[PDB]
Amino acid sequence: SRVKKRKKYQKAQKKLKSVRAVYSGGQSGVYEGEKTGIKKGLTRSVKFK
Amino acid sequence: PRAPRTYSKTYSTPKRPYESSRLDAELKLAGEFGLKNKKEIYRISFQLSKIRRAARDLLTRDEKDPKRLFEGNALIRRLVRVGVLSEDKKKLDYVLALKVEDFLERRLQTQVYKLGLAKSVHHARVLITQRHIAVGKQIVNIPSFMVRLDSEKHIDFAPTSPFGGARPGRVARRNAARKAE
Amino acid sequence: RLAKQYLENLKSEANNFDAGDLDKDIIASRL
Amino acid sequence: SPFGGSSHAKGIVLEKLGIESKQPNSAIRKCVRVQLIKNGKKVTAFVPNDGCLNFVDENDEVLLAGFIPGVRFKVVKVSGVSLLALWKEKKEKPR
Amino acid sequence: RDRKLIVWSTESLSPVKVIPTKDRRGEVLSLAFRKNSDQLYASCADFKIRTYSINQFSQLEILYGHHDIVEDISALAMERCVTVGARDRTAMLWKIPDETRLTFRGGDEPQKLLRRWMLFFCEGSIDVVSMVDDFHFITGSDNGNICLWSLAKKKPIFTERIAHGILPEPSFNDISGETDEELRKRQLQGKKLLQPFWITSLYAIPYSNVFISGSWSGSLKVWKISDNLRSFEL
Amino acid sequence: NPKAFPLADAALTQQILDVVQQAANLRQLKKGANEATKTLNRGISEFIIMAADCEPIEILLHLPLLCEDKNVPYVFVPSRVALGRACGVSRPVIAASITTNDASAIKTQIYAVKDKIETLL
Amino acid sequence: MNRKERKSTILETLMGDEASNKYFKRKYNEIQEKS
Amino acid sequence: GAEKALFRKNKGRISRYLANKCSMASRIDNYSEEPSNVFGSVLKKQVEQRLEFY
Amino acid sequence: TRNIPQVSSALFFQYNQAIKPPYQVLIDTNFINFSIQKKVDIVRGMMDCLLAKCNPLITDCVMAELEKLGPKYRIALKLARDPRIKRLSCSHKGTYADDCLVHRVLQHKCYIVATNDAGLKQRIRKIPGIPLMSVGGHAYVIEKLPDV
Amino acid sequence: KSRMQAMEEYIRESSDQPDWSASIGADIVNHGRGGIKSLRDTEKERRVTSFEEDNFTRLNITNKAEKRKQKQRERNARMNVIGGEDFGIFSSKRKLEDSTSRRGAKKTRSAWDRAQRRL
Amino acid sequence: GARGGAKVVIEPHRHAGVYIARGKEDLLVTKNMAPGESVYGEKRISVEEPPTKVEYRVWNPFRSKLAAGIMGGLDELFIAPGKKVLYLGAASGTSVSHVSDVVGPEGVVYAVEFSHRPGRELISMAKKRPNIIPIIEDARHPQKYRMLIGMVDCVFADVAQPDQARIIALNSHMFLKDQGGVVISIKANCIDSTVDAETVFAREVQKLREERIKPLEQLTLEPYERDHCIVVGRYMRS
RNA sequence: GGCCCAUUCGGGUCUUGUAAUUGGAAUGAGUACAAUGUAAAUACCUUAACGAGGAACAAUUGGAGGGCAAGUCUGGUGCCAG
Repeated sequence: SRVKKRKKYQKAQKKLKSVRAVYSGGQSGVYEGEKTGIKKGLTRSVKFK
Repeated sequence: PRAPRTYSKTYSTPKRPYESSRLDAELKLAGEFGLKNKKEIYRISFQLSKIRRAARDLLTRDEKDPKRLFEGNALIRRLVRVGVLSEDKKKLDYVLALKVEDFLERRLQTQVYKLGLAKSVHHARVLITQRHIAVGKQIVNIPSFMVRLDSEKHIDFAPTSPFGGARPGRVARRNAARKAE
Repeated sequence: RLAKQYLENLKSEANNFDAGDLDKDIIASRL
Repeated sequence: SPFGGSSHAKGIVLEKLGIESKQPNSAIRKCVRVQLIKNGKKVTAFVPNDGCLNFVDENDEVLLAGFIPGVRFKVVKVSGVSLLALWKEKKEKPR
Repeated sequence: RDRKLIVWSTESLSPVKVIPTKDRRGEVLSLAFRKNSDQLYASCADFKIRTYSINQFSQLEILYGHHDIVEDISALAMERCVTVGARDRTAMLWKIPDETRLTFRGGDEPQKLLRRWMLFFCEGSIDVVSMVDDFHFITGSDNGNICLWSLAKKKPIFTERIAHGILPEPSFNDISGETDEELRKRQLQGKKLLQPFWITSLYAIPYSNVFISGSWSGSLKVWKISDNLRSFEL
Repeated sequence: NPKAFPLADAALTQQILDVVQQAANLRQLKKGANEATKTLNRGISEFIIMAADCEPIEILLHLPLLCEDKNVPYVFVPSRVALGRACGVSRPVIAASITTNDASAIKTQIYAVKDKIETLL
Repeated sequence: MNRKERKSTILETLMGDEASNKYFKRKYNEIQEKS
Repeated sequence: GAEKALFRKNKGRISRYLANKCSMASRIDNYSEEPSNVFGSVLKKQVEQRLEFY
Repeated sequence: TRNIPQVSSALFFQYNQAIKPPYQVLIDTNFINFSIQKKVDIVRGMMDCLLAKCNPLITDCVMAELEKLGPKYRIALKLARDPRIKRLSCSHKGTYADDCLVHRVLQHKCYIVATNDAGLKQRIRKIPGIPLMSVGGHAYVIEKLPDV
Repeated sequence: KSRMQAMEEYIRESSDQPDWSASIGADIVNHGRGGIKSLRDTEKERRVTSFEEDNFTRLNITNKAEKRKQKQRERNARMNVIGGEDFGIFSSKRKLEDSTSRRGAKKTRSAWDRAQRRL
Repeated sequence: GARGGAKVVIEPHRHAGVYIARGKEDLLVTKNMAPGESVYGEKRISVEEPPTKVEYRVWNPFRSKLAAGIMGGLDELFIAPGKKVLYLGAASGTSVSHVSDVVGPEGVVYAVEFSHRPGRELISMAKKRPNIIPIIEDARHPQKYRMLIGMVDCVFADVAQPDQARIIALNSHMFLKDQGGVVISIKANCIDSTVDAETVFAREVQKLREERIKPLEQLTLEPYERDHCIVVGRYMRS
């Protein structure tokens, strides 16, 4: 049972990296830019209503 | 015959095992702390709930009750000695502020991973159950061991362990003999 | 105050010669 | 209660009614008429499957449990042996 | 620090046995022979005390309960050795046969000491220890404090602060490279930089009323304990 | 006023030196002004401890620039020789750095001293 | 990179990368074969 | 200064040794309101002494 | 410009790892009323139900709504004004407290909701990582709180 | 019967005399399967060793008496003791006040009796 | 990635005064008021335009939390060309030079700092930028440097103190416009480490409501920073 | 290519997949020489040698979905549906 839950948990972490950004040690070395690209009009801001 | 005996359960099933939040909580907890099944969390939750039930009883009592100062300061001393309750927060409302992951952090598995003796919680567990971890002079093989501060200090590899200075394991000497032969 | 008040109570709840000491002494002379 | 307070019931297998039915694994294939040993009231029961209909034969003891409408009962053992156990070839039916 | 305990013949200094500590972190730091006995006690940096019998050329037992490297060990005719663990700041006695432990801790804080007065330096570590008696012992800390202990009381019965004095203040010509002297003087910060001498050595003659302390101040100080064993003087 | 500011008092120096030895045993200690400098450059440090009695004190004021620019709390201790003894190293030490590790066994007591350092500043 | 690798366009540097060329070579062959 | 050889196996050891000292004396100049040459002089003789050892 | 709100960093899938003791609860108007019906006093009802120190919090809309109820519900208004009940300011035009609360719990994942209104419980249930408090039977009940 | 555990806990801090602690590894019951002995277990055990040494032979445990002294003493453990510190006394209900209360005949009963105690 | 010889593809951002450099990598980029030099060792683009050589400076989201907010996708920013900006907590020109690049020569950036030791670099950076004015003073006491500040369209707060809401408040009443901009960077560890990250942010949004800021949006700065968000508001004195 | 949300259309996110190959270590159940233990003996404790890649030294239970034939049946508005 232990290894199954281990594989499930590392599986579960990944789906959270997909849904949302997470901190992964921050910048490591020289800044190489946005790897996935910058999108002009997509705002991920949370608007106070 | 002679008098029978009292024994008690260390855990209790939750009210509703089936909230998705609940299941995701055991998933996070077993993954982070390498727990075998849900019985360990049921045990820890039961024990913590008992402590909190006592603590709220004392918060109910008026300050300077003999019962209150007695029972609560005893609780604080014990929770400090197990290492869960820090020195600077010796008061019952902070006893009311604990969370189970502190108790899981006090599990010997967590220190074996944390101190650097093991590269993972599961590696810590296999090392412990395999008698490679000694608390001072004594070999311990239970991951659920609750480590004290003074016991936290003295975690090491056992003298009899191949990693602590004993002879190489069966595999090493077997391969060495085959290489020589 | 209450801690002491417990202490006198135990003292109350709890020519001068001890039978056991006399038994230990012969054991020591035996030693 | 279906069994008058009991959880299970004995019966004697009288006839496999749908044995002639054409469509394989049919619900009508699936029904067997069983006479309760308690009171002589003839009733019908469900089996696990057309393979498990094949273990059951007439005049053998069968254990019944609550489950084509009109049929409320399920056969769980035959001659003191579990049908599921026979189906997994984990046991042999005693004659 | 070679993680070995080599026994030498007194007459010729020839090696007759070598006893490894069998620990990577087992550097020997203090050795104390039981008085008028063949028992040897070895305090190591592995946070353990190892017990040997020299006539036996064998290791006997390992003792545990220090919370930091064990710098000094002292023993008398009895098997009640005393040890100090440096930064753990705990003076400590053993019974080898029972294996049980005494824990002694100083517990002084400059805030109260200044108040009851109304320079005191917090103790950093206990580096030296010597047994004046089977029931009494003394220790020296890195705040210049030498403390008298008894088995009856966990806390010190008597303490003598800044025994060896305060270290010389750093020179103002080296404190900073600024030309103006007044600029350099501010870097001295008055007297908040000043620190005390450490008690590098502390030895008490067995079952006597005098003991000697040592440091790099340049003088050996001899102290005398009171008849009642409640205080001492220089 | 002094370049040596803030300077921890006798008590606070003790708990800080408790951090350095225990961090040293756990391989979470980079000691010295030079290797203190990189840890700031990589942003991997909780805080940098320095000695106020250094001769000259000048040789460590490049570090606070990096710390305060990087919002890293810092403290000075009166003695370098005492600091070096805490590093587990046979020589005086003028600067030291505790590195960022939420997976460390001593997280709590570091963050304990963290809060007192921030109050001091 | 060296001055020799610095070029006028983004494009022609992509050619100087041998790893990019082999990656492009292999897939075109697969795409033509299925086509 | 490794592109124009400002500080220039044993030769490299002096360069790194001098570089560490140069990184030092830069500090004493920058963070002192009126820097002096007293520490620079004793810093250079230390470089000098190292020179004859190697 | 198109806007896609982030999912809160305090939420692990559907488990909220931020709400920890002491808790903060938003009180709806019905909850004070139903609390009085069951003779369940406000603060202990969370203490015994949740076994943690609880910081009750009421909005201006809820304070406004309790006031407009009328003389029939005086004790409900008073009880909202107990000192241990803190107040939450609002910067929006409407006094409709239901829309005010859903925004806050949508907005921020550190609150428990205390309500029994039917329209509200379904809406908040859809919001992930939000515990729900309600009064039923003889004492309060907490549905979506892993720590219990 | 009068003794209740935590009053001695205060005494130990307020005694100002050391408490004779034992070694860290010496206190595991059995390889971790049984937690650290509670403080009580270390006194009742030493009563046996102190009681064994003089008599010069061991004490065997009767098959019957074994059935109320071993399990429950270590089932209270897994139910109460966590890391070798007892938590059962906390849940249990006892009249703590009576044990400390000056119930002995030498108690304040009239104004003079308490006036004597000031003197 | 962005290696010296390669070429990049620079275009405007949604927000005025901000640009994006496309290519194999996407870089948040803005122009240089002082071409030919970098303030904190940041990397710079050169574009030949009719031919004059215009230069641009890269924004690192990890170093600058404002740049992290852009990557997070802040909906509306009051910092823009031709707007006065009053930036608090000016450790150095790591972000002030970037905030300057947005406002342009027409605007100015009012940089406020407390400690002297960073101020020397802030003053030196201010020389290269004729619009940046360093006001090295305690932001807890705006009255000390009311002498120095003409009015401001937006106030940005980089100050990491427990009482930052009070610093932002006192500055906002004195200097901010009605309907003016307010942008604040929050580190829950600095304010209250005892309670979770989130609840601190709830409390911080509260103060802005009592001293008359209507707050507009918050943005957590993951993956660039932990335990952080950028709350943006409008100062409604009415 | 993997994953997440969404009745609807679609939208959101990035180090991933192996049903691929390969290396050296650790040790438990077992196979067990001894002593100890004891009226003797069993058991307990301690302890030589051997003991893993399908680590075949081969734990289960329950549920949800598939898909395949020169295969079979039934009803149809062909190549469909059950």
